[PDB]
Amino acid sequence: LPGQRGERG
Amino acid sequence: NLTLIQSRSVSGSPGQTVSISCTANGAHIGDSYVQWFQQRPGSAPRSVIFEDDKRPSGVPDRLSGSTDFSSNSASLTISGLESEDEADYYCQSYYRGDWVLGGGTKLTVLGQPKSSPSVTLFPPSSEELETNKATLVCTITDFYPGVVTVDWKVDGTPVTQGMETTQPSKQSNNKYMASSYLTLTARAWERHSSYSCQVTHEGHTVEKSLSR
Amino acid sequence: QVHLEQSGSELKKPGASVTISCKTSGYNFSHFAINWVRQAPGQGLQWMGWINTKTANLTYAQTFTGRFVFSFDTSVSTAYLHIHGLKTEDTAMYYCVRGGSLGIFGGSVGYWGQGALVSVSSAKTTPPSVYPLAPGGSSVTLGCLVKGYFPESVTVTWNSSSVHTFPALLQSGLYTMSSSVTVPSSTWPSQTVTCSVAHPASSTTVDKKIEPR
Ligand SMILES: *[C@@H]1O[C@H](CO[C@@H]2O[C@@H](C)[C@@H](O)[C@@H](O)[C@@H]2O)[C@@H](O[C@H]2O[C@H](CO)[C@@H](OC3O[C@H](CO)[C@@H](O)[C@H](O)[C@@H]3O)[C@H](O)[C@H]2NC(C)=O)[C@H](O)[C@H]1NC(C)=O
Ligand SMILES: [Zn+2]
Ligand SMILES: [Zn+2]
Ligand SMILES: [Zn+2]
Ligand SMILES: [Zn+2]
Repeated sequence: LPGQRGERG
Repeated sequence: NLTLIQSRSVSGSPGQTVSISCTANGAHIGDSYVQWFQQRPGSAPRSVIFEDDKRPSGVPDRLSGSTDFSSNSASLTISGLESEDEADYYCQSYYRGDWVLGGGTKLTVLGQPKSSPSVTLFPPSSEELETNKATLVCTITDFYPGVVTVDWKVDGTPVTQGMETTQPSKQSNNKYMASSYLTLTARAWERHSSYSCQVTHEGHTVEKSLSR
Repeated sequence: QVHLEQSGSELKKPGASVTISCKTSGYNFSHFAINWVRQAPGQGLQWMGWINTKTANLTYAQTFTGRFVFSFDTSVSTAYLHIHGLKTEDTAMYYCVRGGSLGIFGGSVGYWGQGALVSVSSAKTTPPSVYPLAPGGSSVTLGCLVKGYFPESVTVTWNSSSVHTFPALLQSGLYTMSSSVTVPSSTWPSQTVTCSVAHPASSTTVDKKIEPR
């Protein structure tokens, strides 16, 4: 799902 | 866009609980993970909390990471301070895949009572001015903890270029000293009327001032 | 466990070029980004950019785009920081540090290299210009400004009452330090206060009498 370093919870 | 804001100084006695905080500005704190880096004087930095609240192996459970959506902040908390915990602490998080770092906080473990800085501002020498140079000198002595924010004013305009301060350094009595130097041309010195050195220590500002 | 290992110190002349290396071990190099972070003397940690060891995309911070170049070799699990046409502004401890997951998994902890000291200095023996610090209380504070010298060794002694000697500051590969002496306001300017500045590397002693304005 997330494809950008650091973009999560 | 995202900056991470840290106070420059937190302190507590041995056994006490202190928490370092890091307010996120221009992005939601929970949109991205938060890491905490400890650097002891001399040594290189290591991770201490990662993914908001997780400890790498051999970090004691008395180091603790939290986030607060209400104040848009993350916090490092350290229970039962020991000498070893005296260090610079940085929060790190992400914006557009890139790192953002706080300016760092110094956790001081108090081995003596607080001490407010003694401050002297020196004008340039007439000797120096004859070489088209003017160095104002702000001496700062006998402060603990050893963290100080220095701010130069010239006729109420804050100086962002031409000022440098030394990292604070121990005296005989384990109090700290520093010096800030404002460097101008002679023609710049002769231009302006009033020069301020503001030294902030544990949220209290003492300023020395002079006229040409 | 995981180890990031860095090249030795680079003690260089200004205008030279250096390539600091970062060898990794104990993890697939391509699973985690490599970040570069510098520390100028007595400064905080400054972020320079990261290497995407999976896509090969390189991102530079604003202030470091131009003379700074990132690369890696997956075959040797090694990242690189090249610095072109060195300036004295660049002198710092330059740090390798492992970033965040380039896939769907945690354990994304920031492991640091030991650091790599990059000094850019002419290394040119320069004597200090020594200037008097007089003011514009029962006590009065005088001083000597010891400006723009190399290398670091200087001593300051006073004749006239306690002395404060400030640690030296590095600016453009040259050193500046200050010394102050607090005396009873009765003993100055009525009596003479003089500082003697020793610079062994240039073999120069200079005395400066502090005169009132
Ligand atoms: C080390 O890890 C390398 C990177 O793997 C990827 O990224 C990590 C973060 C994670 O998200 C993994 O799920 C990814 O696989 C890995 O190198 C490669 O992975 C596969 C090999 O299984 C390669 O390929 C594919 O491409 C072919 C054709 O090009 C397709 O037919 C096929 O469907 C498949 O998608 C990747 O191209 C490789 N990536 C890179 C950057 O080289 C490597 O195997 C790992 N090393 C070890 C020793 O395990
Ligand atoms: Zn998001
Ligand atoms: Zn003192
Ligand atoms: Zn190592
Ligand atoms: Zn080059």
